[PDB]
Amino acid sequence: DLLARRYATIGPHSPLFYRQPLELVSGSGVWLTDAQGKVYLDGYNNVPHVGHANPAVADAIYQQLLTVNLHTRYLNSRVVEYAEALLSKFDGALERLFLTNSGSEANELALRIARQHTGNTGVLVSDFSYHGNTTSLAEITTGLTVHEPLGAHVRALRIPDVSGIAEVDVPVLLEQSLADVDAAIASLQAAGHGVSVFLFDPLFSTEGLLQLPSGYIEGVATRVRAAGGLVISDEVQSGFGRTGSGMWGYQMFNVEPELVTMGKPMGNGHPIGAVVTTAELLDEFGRHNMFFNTFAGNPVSSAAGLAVLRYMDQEDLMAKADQLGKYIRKRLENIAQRSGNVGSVRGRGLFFGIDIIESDGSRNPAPALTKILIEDMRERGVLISRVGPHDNVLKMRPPLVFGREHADILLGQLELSLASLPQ
Amino acid sequence: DLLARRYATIGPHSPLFYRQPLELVSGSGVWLTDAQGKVYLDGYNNVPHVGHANPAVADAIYQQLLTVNLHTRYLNSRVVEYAEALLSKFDGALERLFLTNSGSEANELALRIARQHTGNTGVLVSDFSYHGNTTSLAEITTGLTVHEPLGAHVRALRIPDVSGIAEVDVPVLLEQSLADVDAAIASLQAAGHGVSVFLFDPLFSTEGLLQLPSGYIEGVATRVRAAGGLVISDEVQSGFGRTGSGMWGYQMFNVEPELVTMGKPMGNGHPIGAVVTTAELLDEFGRHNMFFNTFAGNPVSSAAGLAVLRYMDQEDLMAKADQLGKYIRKRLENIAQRSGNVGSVRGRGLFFGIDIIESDGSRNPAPALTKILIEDMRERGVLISRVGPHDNVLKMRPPLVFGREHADILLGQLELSLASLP
Ligand SMILES: Cc1ncc(COP(=O)(O)O)c(/C=N/CCOP(=O)(O)O)c1O
Ligand SMILES: Cc1ncc(COP(=O)(O)O)c(/C=N/CCOP(=O)(O)O)c1O
Ligand code: NA
Ligand code: NA
Ligand code: NA
Repeated sequence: DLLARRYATIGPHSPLFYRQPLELVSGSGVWLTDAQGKVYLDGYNNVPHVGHANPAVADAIYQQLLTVNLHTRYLNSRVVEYAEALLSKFDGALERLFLTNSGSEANELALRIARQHTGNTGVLVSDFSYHGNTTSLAEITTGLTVHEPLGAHVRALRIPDVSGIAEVDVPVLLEQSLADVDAAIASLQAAGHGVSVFLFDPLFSTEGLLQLPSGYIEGVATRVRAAGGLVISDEVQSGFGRTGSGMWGYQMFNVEPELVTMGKPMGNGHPIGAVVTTAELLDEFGRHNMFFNTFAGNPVSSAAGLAVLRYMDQEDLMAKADQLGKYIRKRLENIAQRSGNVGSVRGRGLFFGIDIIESDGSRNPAPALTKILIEDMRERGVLISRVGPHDNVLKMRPPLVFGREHADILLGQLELSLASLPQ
Repeated sequence: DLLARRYATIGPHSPLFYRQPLELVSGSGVWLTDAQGKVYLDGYNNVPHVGHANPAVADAIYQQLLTVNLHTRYLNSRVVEYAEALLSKFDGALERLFLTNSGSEANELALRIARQHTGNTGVLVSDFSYHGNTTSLAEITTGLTVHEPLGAHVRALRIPDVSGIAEVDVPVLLEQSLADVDAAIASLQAAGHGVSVFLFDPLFSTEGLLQLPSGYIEGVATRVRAAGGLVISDEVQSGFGRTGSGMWGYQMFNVEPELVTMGKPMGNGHPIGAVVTTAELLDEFGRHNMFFNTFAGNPVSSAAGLAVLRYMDQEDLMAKADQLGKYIRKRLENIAQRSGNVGSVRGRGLFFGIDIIESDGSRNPAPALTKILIEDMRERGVLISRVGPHDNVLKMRPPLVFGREHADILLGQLELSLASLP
């Protein structure tokens, strides 16, 4: 009676995947086993960045739990070691760290640092995005339903997507998108909000995995900084080497953010987030606020984060993701060329997707067919999902220990699944 | 070079206790060891509710880490088991749960549920309180420095304290305090905010461990509910049996909150928080919001929380805290009677304090002497701290495994420490 018992305690609205919620009882690496003993390839979960049940992570956490686990008002070496290891993954002026317990807490603090620093309130976000679940983040949310109306201090941008657009038309797309940014900024200024931040997921995953014209992000940053604002890269989806080509998603662009936020993978499942920032921004915020987060930077959270970084580094996972990503993209392009139910190939590294469309010549988004594919792939023993404003972009985002053998299983099942659709 | 290295990464403002920061490298139960090998009694930390390095909590976390640790979009028994165990500690209409990763995330979500439900924004809080570190909580914060001005939607209340007041004057204190509440409410209504919530820590610990006249909390609840608002009991300090006499601090008062928040001890250090509420409030919020917290309710966090409740129940810690609390209170009263540097004895269960005052007959708060006593207690091998708007209320709040042998060591050193003052 597990579903009933859940509904009587945490309630029926807390989301569950699939028509029939799956009960997953164990995992190992990329493999998950449900309560009936069926085994699935995990094509979806990024939180277990270094695999389900990774024993190096388990051991590091357990050993620290046998030692001591206190807040950061007493000195302790584990937090300092972890901060050093994490900050060694950043360049330029990104050289200080605030630890938190979630991605929402990180984005909440980043927006607060920015609001205080800039003396402005205005927020630029995409028109189909999600950055967390606090009050301030609800007021800026466009990609999921919330009761709060969109804040008067918010402008939502239509982030440009070159996918399937003729290469001759990109310059007009870029020029128009940037004029839209100018208009947003001028609007926020006229209203008295000014510009505090541009906040974005570098993969634009919730948006449908957009491929941007070169110069868009750089152009936004320039305009935002001319308005006295800051740039925040939300790395919850693109971070920790997920893209292959760089540790952080913002590296796909010619931009250095003042603020970088993170959560998901960082502790393999342990509740940890962070805000990485400049010396000037951390120092200022600390002079103005007696800021403290009780659980942040505790030794056990730090042990978990350290073990994740150590494991990624020892197993060369980021470089592996880059090579495997390229292979997967070539296969997906073959799939797209031949399937009338596939539009464009999207993403990078081990965050990959395809938009699912009607085969009747309309190229219309086909959410229903997308659902069919998600459910059929589950039947075939692979967990995937979807994103995007039309609910038609398959989203594949496995643990970063997913290798070539796993990719061939997933892609072969995807092909067969596509071949089973009608018309 | 540990201090320097910390300052180069997480910076020099992140707070540290004591003139000379202590490096604590290990602990066991109520005992901590610093990098020089000096051993201290923990009289201060409530996060390790069931003791430093508790092996049942460590084992429950590890076994689940070796099993699976996914978000709640897949069914998993651990979260359901935990939710059942936690909700079994609540009566009346408190029968649903939202899990979070901290006490701030819980209070943030509680305010949000209340704002949406009530259609109001006004907040009543104490005038020297701290409920967390988000933007919305910064705007209501009175007991610590933040850059955000106190919100136009906030009214700060002087919570009444009967400590040292003649009994004959308590009813007048109560009456005036409640008129102050009426005035706050009418101001919020005139200004168009209305009343969304009254939010409080039942021990009023940050405020200096106030002893309230009976009927104040009941009276606030009545007035807030007549204005269409809700009551939130923040249990981060008073929860999980700390008070001895009840699982939750709000049980000290004749009040059933609509919202109860928690954090700190819940997972012995593991990052967990919660909002406990009614079926109607959870249902309404879920209909109106696609609310999801990625780490909340993961199997490992639920394993941790379960191990804490199981251990507390198995070792009878709440009932022990009630009996030991009575003994400590008697000892502290003997100490207060004898020392001209001690005013009132405060708190309940294993949250206890004393105000430290000048001995010159003025009874003026003495923050400098309080700091001397904290530093001297540290030299003698006991960790304590202080709270209150005058920074003069010693705060003792040990792991809930602290027993009588520990209380005698602490209280003996405190006596000797008080005897050393001018
Ligand atoms: C971009 C971005 N930024 C911030 C957050 C918030 O993190 P959280 O507080 O939930 O730890 C998410 C979450 N995303 C919740 C949905 O997770 P998924 O379906 O497995 O991708 C986020 O996607
Ligand atoms: C009443 C109350 N409500 C919420 C919070 C916030 O919890 P968090 O987000 O830091 O886990 C605190 C914390 N308080 C941080 C100070 O910790 P202490 O000195 O060891 O008592 C709180 O005191
Ligand atoms: Na760019
Ligand atoms: Na195609
Ligand atoms: Na009362």
